[PDB]
Amino acid sequence: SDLALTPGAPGTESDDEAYRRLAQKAEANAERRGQLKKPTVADKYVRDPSARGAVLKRCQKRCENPECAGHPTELTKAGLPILQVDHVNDLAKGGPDVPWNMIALCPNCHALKTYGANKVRLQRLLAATARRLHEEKLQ
Amino acid sequence: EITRAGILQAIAEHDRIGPEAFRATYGFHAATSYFLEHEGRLYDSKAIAGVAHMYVAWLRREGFTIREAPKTFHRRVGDVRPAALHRPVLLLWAIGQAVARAPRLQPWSTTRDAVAPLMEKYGQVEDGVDGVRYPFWALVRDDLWCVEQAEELTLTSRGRRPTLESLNAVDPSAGLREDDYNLLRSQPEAAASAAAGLIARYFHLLPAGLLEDFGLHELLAGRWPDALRPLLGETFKDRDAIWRAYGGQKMAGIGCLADGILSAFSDDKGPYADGRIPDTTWIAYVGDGLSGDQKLTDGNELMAEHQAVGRALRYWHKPFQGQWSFETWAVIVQRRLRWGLGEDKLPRREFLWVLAPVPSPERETWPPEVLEALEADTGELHDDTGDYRPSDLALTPGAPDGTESDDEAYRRLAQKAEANAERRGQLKKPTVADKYVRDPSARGAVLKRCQKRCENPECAGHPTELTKAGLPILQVDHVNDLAKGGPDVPWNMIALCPNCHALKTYGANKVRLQRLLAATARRLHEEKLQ
Amino acid sequence: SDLALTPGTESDDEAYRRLAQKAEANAERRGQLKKPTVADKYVRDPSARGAVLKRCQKRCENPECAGHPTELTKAGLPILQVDHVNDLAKGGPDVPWNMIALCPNCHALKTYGANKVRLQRLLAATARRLHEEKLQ
Amino acid sequence: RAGILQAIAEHDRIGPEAFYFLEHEGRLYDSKAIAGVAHMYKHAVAWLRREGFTIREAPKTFHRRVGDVRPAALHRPVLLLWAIGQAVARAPRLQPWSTTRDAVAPLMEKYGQVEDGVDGVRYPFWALVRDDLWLREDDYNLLRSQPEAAASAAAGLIARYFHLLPAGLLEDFGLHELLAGRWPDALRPLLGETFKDRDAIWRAYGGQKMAGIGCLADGILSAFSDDKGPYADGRIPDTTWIAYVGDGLSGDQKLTDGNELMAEHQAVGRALRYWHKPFQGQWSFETWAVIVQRRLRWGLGEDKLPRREFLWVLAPVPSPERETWPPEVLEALEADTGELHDDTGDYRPSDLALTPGAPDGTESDDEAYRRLAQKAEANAERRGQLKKPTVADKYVRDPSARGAVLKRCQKRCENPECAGHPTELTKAGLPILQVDHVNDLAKGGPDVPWNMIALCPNCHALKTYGANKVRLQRLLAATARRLHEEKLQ
Ligand SMILES: [Zn+2]
Ligand SMILES: [Zn+2]
Ligand SMILES: [Zn+2]
Ligand SMILES: [Zn+2]
Repeated sequence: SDLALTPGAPGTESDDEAYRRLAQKAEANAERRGQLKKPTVADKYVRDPSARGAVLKRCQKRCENPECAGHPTELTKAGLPILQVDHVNDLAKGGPDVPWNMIALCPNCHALKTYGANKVRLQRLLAATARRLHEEKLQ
Repeated sequence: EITRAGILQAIAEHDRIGPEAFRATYGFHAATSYFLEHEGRLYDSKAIAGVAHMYVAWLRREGFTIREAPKTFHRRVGDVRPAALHRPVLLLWAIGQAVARAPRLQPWSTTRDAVAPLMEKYGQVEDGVDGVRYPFWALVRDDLWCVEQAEELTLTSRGRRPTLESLNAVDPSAGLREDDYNLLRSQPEAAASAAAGLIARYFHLLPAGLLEDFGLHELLAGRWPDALRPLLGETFKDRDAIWRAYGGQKMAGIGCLADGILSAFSDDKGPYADGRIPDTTWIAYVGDGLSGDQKLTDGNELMAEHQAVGRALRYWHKPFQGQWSFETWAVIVQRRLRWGLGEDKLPRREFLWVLAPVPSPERETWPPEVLEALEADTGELHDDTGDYRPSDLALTPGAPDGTESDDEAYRRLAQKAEANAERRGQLKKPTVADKYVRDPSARGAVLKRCQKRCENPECAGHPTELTKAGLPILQVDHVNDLAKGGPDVPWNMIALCPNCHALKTYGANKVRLQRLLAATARRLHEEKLQ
Repeated sequence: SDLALTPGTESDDEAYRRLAQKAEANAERRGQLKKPTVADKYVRDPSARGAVLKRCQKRCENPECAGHPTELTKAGLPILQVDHVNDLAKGGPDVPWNMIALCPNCHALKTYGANKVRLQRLLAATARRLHEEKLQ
Repeated sequence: RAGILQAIAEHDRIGPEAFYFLEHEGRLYDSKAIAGVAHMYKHAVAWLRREGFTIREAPKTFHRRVGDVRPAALHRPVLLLWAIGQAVARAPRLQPWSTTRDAVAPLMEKYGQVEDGVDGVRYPFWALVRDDLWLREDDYNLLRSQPEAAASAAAGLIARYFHLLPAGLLEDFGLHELLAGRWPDALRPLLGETFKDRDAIWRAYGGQKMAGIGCLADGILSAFSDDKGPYADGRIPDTTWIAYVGDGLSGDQKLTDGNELMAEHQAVGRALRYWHKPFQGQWSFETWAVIVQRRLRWGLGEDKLPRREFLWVLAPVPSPERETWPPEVLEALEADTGELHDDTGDYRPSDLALTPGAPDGTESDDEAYRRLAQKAEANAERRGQLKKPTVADKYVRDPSARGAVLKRCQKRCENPECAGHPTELTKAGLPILQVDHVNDLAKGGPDVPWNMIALCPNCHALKTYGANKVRLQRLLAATARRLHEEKLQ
């Protein structure tokens, strides 16, 4: 269900806010990786499906950047939204592979994030809105 | 080979003749990376094994500790930390002895009744005679002490002291390590340094009689901490460079160097932002925990411990695009709690350690403003996180479009600023911290009022481009300096572009402008109240 | 003056050329130092600074300047600072065509503005240009 | 630290066993070791030279020395190659003049293109001694013991001088059984070897840190490309070929140093090593490549000022061996002509994006433009009548047309259905847009402004892999022609 390539209604097993399930597994795995003494580059950089999945169930085909100039709702030829899930705090720089550290962006906002002139401020904004959006789904 | 206990004979001959003559002509003389430790002395492991035949696995099979070259005496004396004045007292006596050319190894009997009075008076233990017994043995596994005829002693039931009975019966000659004794006898700097390290830490409020009762008056009377390194002003490129020279770890800078003395490291992130609380020479140092609400653990814990007893610490600083340097000793004068951002870029509760610089660790050298501020401290946390919210920080971008607060709920901030200001206005004896540390709530208020714009109505013009860190190119500044009595409140403050700020500070018409800004500040303030 | 130290019957203000020439001579001579001391590298040549002051007469040389005051300082100098576009620290030369006069605002823009990089390129260009305008 | 005189004295008294070289009174001493003993009496060398001592270099590795054999010239390498063939076949180390002469003289005539081969052998028979190659003891034993070193050295000589490898080279020389499948197999580094620093590369294979273009210890040319920011590698779009900017730092580049060597390689059609460091990544020797075209273009130097620069168009190849090169490469040479294709004309430093301007000089309106579009058309028409067009002719993008689109769009999406895009610039100060052809060059579309369109990342994604890419292409084709024609009246 949780993978973007499986089109679905969904349920009735799961509401879309049983995202909670995914986020929980992401945490559990993240904690277990965090205590690795010698972490291989695989341990560090291979991306947890469960956390990605969670972001996808959260964002529902939309940019999560609250300052988004706008983005199209047209899908790709393969039937996926024109978005990408990306960490606000890069894994490379120690950030955790969990949904509250990730954010769904359109190509524009992603470019803003990665090499925009105001990359820094935006990272703070996205960090904030990622935690917020995450915590909204727990209550 | 097949040789054990013939080895002890071999060691005894190595002692009798000396290391130089032992390669004469037994041979060897090759460098050895690994040694054999016996009674505080090092011996070349292959050579000893060879001579034992004619009387590594093998030597270790026969019950000898085989060791890598020990860490520096400076480091090891520095590792003597509480888990506790017993160990440093003995050590301090031993140094005093070495300095006075006493013999290296001395019987327990004499050591006992020579140190026991010192142990009573300075180590605040009841039974000094019993007080000496613990470090006399425990200091061996700190690689600082040795006890000949160790085998003959009977150890206590639980743990490892020897019995008082066993020590008195066998009067074993114990002392410092070989190379350490020789170091101390040859280089008096090292003795001065090690003693100065043990004294603050442990005896920073140096009582009279120390240094007399210990052997150390002639050596340190003038000023004890003079022998400490690094010197004020020593400069280093990397944090690693510092680490190579004085130890510790490169982990975020609240930590102890090899000498065991606390060191706090402040790295300037961008330009126009140092740790120094403006108008003052005193430091506002953010605490230790890097991502969430900080706790009294690790460095913060140590900072708190230092605050309670009023012990100084080393304050390192790297200006923006510059090098590190040990720029001043400093003492914890106040500790507060503030909102800031972690490395995860999320708002968080963080400690604000208010440091006052001092010339040395010696309390006699600290100016009266510092002594007064310590006197007034109370050592208790001042929680400013009630007065403002992370939304009010410039570093938390927002719409806000939180239903709850209008941007003109600035009024909330201005109110807290006034409350705090009034409460500071009725302080009878105000410390320089009380006077100059800036209230977040009032700054926060000016930010919400100005909305990324100059408040100077005569502004020639200013850019709407932000900084690299995403803040407007502005500064909040008091119209009436806090130094000259002005209050730390929004109606006394004004947001200015670099140009207007330059006009205010060193323009030809600075004075007239002051008046205009005072007027427009009060006006702008009162506009938001109705 | 040269410098703004005292309030020109001899020199045209565009005998700035004199200053620029000395600056170049000095610069060349410092360029051929084998072992240069930190003093050689960072002490700033009065001549080049003077040239910049003569070149822009109490004004910001940043063509994108949002605006700046014409009030002088208590000491009677303009609220500007002469600054190298290419920092001496990163090899840049101590000469007028590598320098630019900026108001506090534009200087903040150049030093830690969000678009510092692009601006460096604009300033490098307008410095050379302004310099070459005074030679013909 | 002059007390090192005491350390030297003890080295003499006890011997090399007990005690980059340091020369003192005609005797050589291990530099690092003498410094260390002096301490008890890695910045060591400087310390010893700061004291009054002359420091000498270690003897150059056989690999290095055979690599130093360069033209100011096939005599030296012919002899050397014979010598290696002899050593591999277990011939005696020293041989008489008489046999070497009439054994090598035929080789010298056939491969060294000299008339009198007998006389041809005389020059390198003596000149090779002052190249520290004439074989030596240790070299002969190295070759006899380790056949890799023989294969490497021969491959190095074969790479530089005889890259075209004529039939009967490996025998006639002693080398057929040794070089076997492929001669350059013994060359190092291997494709894909990774290094952190540039210094790390230097430690392993020599040359110098300075310059993009330089020779390693083996004497084979190497070009180094360092990606400055993300979303920018050297590769020319829609292909695997490289656009490598030339050598000169700061002003108008010239055929000197690296550019000179590149030109020498272009003329003869010799391959070279292409190193590459992706953004936030490591260096690696990623491909051999051959100069296929060279051009002149406007760019910025380190002084941030516009400048004339060389554009070396590189084609990757599996190895230096010409038999291994795919036909697209082999067609691109010979079509090359080896001559510089120049920039100006259609192409002012702005024009293109990296120089900000008001424009402060009102000489040119932004709606000229028209000058750019015209040049684009001219160039396009000239490319359109190329009978055999190389992949370079087809895919290298005309600056003039790109420039035109930039002047037209003014930092905005030209897709009239744009959902929206930010006006924030990049760190480097350019708009977050890309100029792209509506009708891909790959599918025959022309490299002109009316076939191009400026798009934000979102609209570009829509155009490229959107579900309705096809309809959008029609829309964009229409609006590009429209926007183009609006600027002509
Ligand atoms: Zn977006
Ligand atoms: Zn202003
Ligand atoms: Zn300006
Ligand atoms: Zn668009």
